[PDB]
Amino acid sequence: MTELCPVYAPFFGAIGCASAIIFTSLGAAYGTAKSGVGICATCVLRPDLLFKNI
Amino acid sequence: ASVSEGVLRKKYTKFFQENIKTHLDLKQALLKEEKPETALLAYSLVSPSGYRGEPLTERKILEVVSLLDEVKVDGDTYQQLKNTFDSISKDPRMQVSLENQYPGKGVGLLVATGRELHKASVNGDAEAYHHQLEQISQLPGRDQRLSMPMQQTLAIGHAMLSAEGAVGATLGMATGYGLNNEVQDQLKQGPMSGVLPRLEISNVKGDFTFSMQEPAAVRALMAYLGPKEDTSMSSPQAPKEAQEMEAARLTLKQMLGSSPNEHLVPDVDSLLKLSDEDMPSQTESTANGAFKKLLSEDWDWLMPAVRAMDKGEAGKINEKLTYKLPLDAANGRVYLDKSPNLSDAQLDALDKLGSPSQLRLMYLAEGWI
Repeated sequence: MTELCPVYAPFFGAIGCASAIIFTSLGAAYGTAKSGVGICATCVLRPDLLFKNI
Repeated sequence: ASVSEGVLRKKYTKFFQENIKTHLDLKQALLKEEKPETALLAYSLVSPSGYRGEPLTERKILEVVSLLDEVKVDGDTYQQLKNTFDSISKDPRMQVSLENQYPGKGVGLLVATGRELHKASVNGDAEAYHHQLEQISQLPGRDQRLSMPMQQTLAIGHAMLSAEGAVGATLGMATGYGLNNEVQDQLKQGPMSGVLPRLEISNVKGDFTFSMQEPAAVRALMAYLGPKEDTSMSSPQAPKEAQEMEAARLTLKQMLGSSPNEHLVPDVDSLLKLSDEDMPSQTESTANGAFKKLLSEDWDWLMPAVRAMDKGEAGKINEKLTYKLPLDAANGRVYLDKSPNLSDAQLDALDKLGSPSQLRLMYLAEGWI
């Protein structure tokens, strides 16, 4: 309730705590789902590269 | 060329035009032509119990079934059927066959809906099993006279039970007659099934008469034709009354296509299993598993496998039922092939059975193996 310490001050911290895992997980999910479709198309013929394309 | 049918009710339109609503003088209006050796024979389907305690003395079905029996082209096959049926209705083995197939004569919403949908699906698979079983008797070497109306009765009863289960599940889920009558008359159209004789029964209880267009009598008839003949009942050393009923039973069992030493006992029970004397011969259970694997994986793999098996080509089944379908994968369409992966131990057992008997294939479609 202070001038320098308002009540809505944890709100920005709890928004910043959530938005650190949300956007990184969203980008990591795009990276995984975009690489994996290319893996499952490449390694049908020539399955030797399956542990190398991971 | 065992049987042919027609469905146009305007050729013999004299006996169905006016209000002929009485079995009294129904045979008197039945002559009406130069029919002398072909008029009283068609009345014989409704002659024993068609007046003697008959409701309404007619109906729409019971009189239309009598003039669709045009027998003017030849009257030998149905004459042998009239001599074979009702000569079989004397023994007590036929009497007990007509007693096992006859009577004496919240989360509970999820459970009831599960019962009704199980009824719908189980009675819906068997209709398809019988629709791919009336094209097996279309093949050369089979019959189309005793097989065709016998397995066009069972498909109608299974279609009715499937519609009854779906209507019950819908009426139960939407809450917790006119719909069942709308599916009943709809299946009465299309082709016309040939007639079979009536099988009247006169025992100490009374004069009973069943129909053979109802599925209970059909389902009770093929259980009678199951077992092989024993050391009695066919020898010329107790020739009392057996050469008129057991000869008729054997000519029906052969007319289906079954050998006289095939057993084929029904297996639906809650009791202990088929003990050892009614238990199969270990090259039949393997073959039955092969037939059940053919039914369970495609809707069109029983008739070409039976067609190949009648030619003695029952080792070539794996490479004649294979066919290719597309698969749109992540690397373009690939056209994989679906094939029945029969093992060798069940591919030579289909060589042990020469030709599948139609009686075995009808226990297969009804679920008794």
